[PDB]
Amino acid sequence: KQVVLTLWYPWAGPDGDAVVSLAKEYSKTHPNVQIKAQMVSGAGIAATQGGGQGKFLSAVAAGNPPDLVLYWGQDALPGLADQGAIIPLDDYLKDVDTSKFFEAAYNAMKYKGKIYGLPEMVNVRVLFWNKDLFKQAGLDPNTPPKTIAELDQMAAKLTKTKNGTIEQMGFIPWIGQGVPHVMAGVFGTSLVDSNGNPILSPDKNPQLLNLLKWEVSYSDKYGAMNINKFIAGMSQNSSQANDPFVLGKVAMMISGEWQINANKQYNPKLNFGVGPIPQAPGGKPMPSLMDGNTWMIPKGSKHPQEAMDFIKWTMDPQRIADTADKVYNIAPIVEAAKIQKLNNDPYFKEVLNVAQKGSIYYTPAAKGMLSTETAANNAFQAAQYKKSTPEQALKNAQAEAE
Ligand SMILES: OC[C@H]1O[C@@H](O[C@H]2[C@H](O)[C@H](O)[C@H](O)O[C@@H]2CO)[C@@H](O)[C@@H](O)[C@@H]1O
Repeated sequence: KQVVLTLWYPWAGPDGDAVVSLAKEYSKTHPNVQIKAQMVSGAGIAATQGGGQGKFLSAVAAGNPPDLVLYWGQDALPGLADQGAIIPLDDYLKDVDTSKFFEAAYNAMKYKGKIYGLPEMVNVRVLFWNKDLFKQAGLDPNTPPKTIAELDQMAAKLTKTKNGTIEQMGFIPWIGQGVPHVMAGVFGTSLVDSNGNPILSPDKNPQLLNLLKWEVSYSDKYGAMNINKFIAGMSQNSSQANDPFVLGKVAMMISGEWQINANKQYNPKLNFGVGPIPQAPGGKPMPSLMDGNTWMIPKGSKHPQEAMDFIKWTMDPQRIADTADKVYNIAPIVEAAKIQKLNNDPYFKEVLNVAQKGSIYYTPAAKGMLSTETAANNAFQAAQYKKSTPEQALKNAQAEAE
């Protein structure tokens, strides 16, 4: 076709299918535009444990990057913008009524006086629990823990061992969305300061150490190697048919609202609750990170106007409401969110209450966020694996982040 537009999206499965379907329908109905949709994990943008690198930044350097990317968060935009790896959208957007977007979602697109993306979906973090497993412990299946202390107590009651072998875990702090850049906010702290500089060491961020020591209390109590053997093969930090909650192997898990989708599709018999994350010592009641997916146009995009035209088409209120319902996300346009069919879904109503009544926090906007995340991620893993003390792991992380 006249315009061949390459799109990168960041996950396979149902979410991937939804994006592929959007691209396919647009292409079918537009004789002069074809969209080649390609799944590259984390859009090649997400922080990885590898040697820095990154498939997106590599593609930008190589000179033929995708014309459009869909990334799964709001944490990467400042760094990509500062590097000049994505183009400003201000002229494309000047005559677009951006008041239609949720304020917080659109505000995250702003960096150094320019606009560098558009919100594709809005996400929040919640607690999932297995009601059948609660009943087996003599816990009220309709009442989740309100504090981390309560969570820890319930978790012990919900852990099963047979002849020394773990058969069921009550809770594993670091799986699902229990990642450092989420849990920091739950504990009322951050990975960076007001200037965007890393605050990872115990002497720079005592509360971060508190969080890590709490996580490691699980490693010490249940056994680090035991936990790792128990969850071997399972999807540790993404919603899948084989994530530990869907498999019924962990009784409670912190995840995104989207997790409802995986639960329903892959384990229809799974009897689960959805509710607020329990309050941490030093954190606010019912904490939740509000973020979302982000469209960006890479530096090197051959077809920025056509990319923008496709985005606009995906943003049709009914269309995006339908997309949001399909993937169990919150539509990023206020009008669309209000008409979503999931407004009448029992699980999603709990999600909307979190969005409306929870103590909402946001990822800080920092150009070095992703490298700071990598340093924090490595430290948390090292401590969980007992390769370092939590204290030394975080000291090491500070040096790496700097
Ligand atoms: O799993 C589909 C949802 O993915 C979300 O992004 C996740 C990503 O899958 C992974 O788990 C990573 O560790 O965290 C991301 C959130 O920060 C969102 O893209 C959501 O919209 C999808 O429905």
